[PDB]
Amino acid sequence: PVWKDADTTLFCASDAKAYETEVHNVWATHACVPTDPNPQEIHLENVTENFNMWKNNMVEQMHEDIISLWDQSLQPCVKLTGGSVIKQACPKISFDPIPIHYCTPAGYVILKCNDKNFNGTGPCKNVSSVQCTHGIKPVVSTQLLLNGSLAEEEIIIRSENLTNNAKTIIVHLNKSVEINCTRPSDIRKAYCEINGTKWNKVLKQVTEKLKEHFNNKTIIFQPPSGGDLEITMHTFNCRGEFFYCNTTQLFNNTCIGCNGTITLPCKIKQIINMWQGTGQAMYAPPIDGKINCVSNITGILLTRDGGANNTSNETFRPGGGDMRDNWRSELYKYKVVQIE
Ligand SMILES: CCOC(=O)N1CCC[C@H](C(=O)Nc2ccc(Cl)c(F)c2)C1
Ligand SMILES: *[C@@H]1O[C@H](CO)[C@@H](O)[C@H](O)[C@H]1NC(C)=O
Ligand SMILES: *[C@@H]1O[C@H](CO)[C@@H](O)[C@H](O)[C@H]1NC(C)=O
Ligand SMILES: *[C@@H]1O[C@H](CO)[C@@H](O)[C@H](O)[C@H]1NC(C)=O
Ligand SMILES: *[C@@H]1O[C@H](CO)[C@@H](O)[C@H](O)[C@H]1NC(C)=O
Ligand SMILES: *[C@@H]1O[C@H](CO)[C@@H](O)[C@H](O)[C@H]1NC(C)=O
Ligand SMILES: *[C@@H]1O[C@H](CO)[C@@H](O)[C@H](O)[C@H]1NC(C)=O
Ligand SMILES: *[C@@H]1O[C@H](CO)[C@@H](O)[C@H](O)[C@H]1NC(C)=O
Ligand SMILES: *[C@@H]1O[C@H](CO)[C@@H](O)[C@H](O)[C@H]1NC(C)=O
Ligand SMILES: *[C@@H]1O[C@H](CO)[C@@H](O)[C@H](O)[C@H]1NC(C)=O
Ligand SMILES: *[C@@H]1O[C@H](CO)[C@@H](O)[C@H](O)[C@H]1NC(C)=O
Repeated sequence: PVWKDADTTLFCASDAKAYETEVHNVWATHACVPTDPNPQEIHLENVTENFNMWKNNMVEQMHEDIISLWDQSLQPCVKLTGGSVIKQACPKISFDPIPIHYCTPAGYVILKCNDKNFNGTGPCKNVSSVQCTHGIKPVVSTQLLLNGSLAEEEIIIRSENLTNNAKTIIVHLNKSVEINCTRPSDIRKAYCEINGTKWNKVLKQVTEKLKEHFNNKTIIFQPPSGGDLEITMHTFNCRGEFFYCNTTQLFNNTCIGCNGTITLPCKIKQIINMWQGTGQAMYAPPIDGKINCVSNITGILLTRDGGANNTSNETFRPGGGDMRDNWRSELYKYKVVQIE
């Protein structure tokens, strides 16, 4: 084969069930085709191919899809956008993300980087071709990347430019850490439980990896410094409910009698600032009974403080808010090429 770099409109594929009322299933039933029943991955002999996860139009395309999914599926009692108000009915929905495959039309193919320690930019030596990506769950969150894929070998630091502190850092974990979030049967009070032993061990490895990238400086974690609640809290959607969880206990440099269960305090919020950047939305109060989601932490979103150039330290704070980084954390090993 012979190819050239190119962008083109993708289509999606999924295992969505036509009988489900769950909203990702409904969306994917009418906006995606069924998954490839016979996927074939073709290794490319003696092929080195350069990738750049930070300039990858697949990310913008998935982002457009997820905006469309949420716009079609979430039913606010009151939308507030641009100096407008839209009232409507806001019934409780069934919400649980399903994997979505992204696929090339005729004349194009997806190249896949299989170097286990590939950081997202530069040459890839073990390159395969695929017709569709693997199935990516479109999980919206801040601070912690949830229910994703794990790095196969070492923890990976991904950034467009580590030297530029305005550029988000994506940490790719090699070992998931469960986060178990419950609103038990104050109806908005909730909590998340994490195994502190595993978390602290993983976070210690993360600090050592950051030390490799920052000329051995001391790595310090601190809580976010201002912003909207969606960014200063780990925010995510559990069964249709918007959870906001305080992570100060996770970014604790002293534990880097503290090896039991970490319990993060959370609140379910009805009024949110939408990640589509469109303004505020109000939803109904939470459903009755026990509301529970067990998720895998598979990545971390970090921002490094500026102004530490002449100091002995680098300090990192949980970040997020641009969901493109969530999609990028999974699309990093893929790029579209035009077959020539
Ligand atoms: C570029 C930095 O971010 C922003 O400027 N934003 C504006 C205000 C907060 C927005 C947000 O993140 N909303 C959100 C909503 C629901 C869930 Cl479940 C969630 F995880 C995140 C993003
Ligand atoms: C290339 O990646 C494949 C995964 O597709 C894996 O078996 C191995 O790491 C590599 N194999 C070869 C022959 O390079
Ligand atoms: C990623 O790898 C390339 C070498 O291909 C290097 O130039 C770049 O600094 C690396 N970035 C990170 C964040 O490790
Ligand atoms: C959580 O991680 C394990 C591997 O660490 C994986 O087998 C399991 O399927 C993951 N769960 C989810 C919901 O992704
Ligand atoms: C995870 O990566 C670190 C290096 O960043 C390594 O020390 C550790 O052995 C890895 N763990 C697993 C389970 O691969
Ligand atoms: C990375 O960021 C630093 C500081 O913002 C800047 O001086 C440098 O030119 C950037 N490097 C690249 C390759 O963009
Ligand atoms: C999650 O936590 C709840 C209550 O904290 C508990 O009942 C449940 O067994 C936990 N599930 C897992 C998988 O740890
Ligand atoms: C907490 O993590 C430790 C260390 O990895 C592990 O032995 C144990 O399975 C976890 N705790 C429980 C109650 O499973
Ligand atoms: C960083 O510290 C490590 C500690 O193992 C050492 O091996 C290495 O020489 C140091 N590198 C720099 C650039 O300071
Ligand atoms: C998180 O909890 C700490 C105390 O545990 C508190 O000082 C901090 O203000 C909380 N974060 C936010 C965003 O309220
Ligand atoms: C992660 O996956 C599990 C298993 O499908 C699910 O129960 C959980 O709610 C998911 N978490 C989020 C935040 O979607």
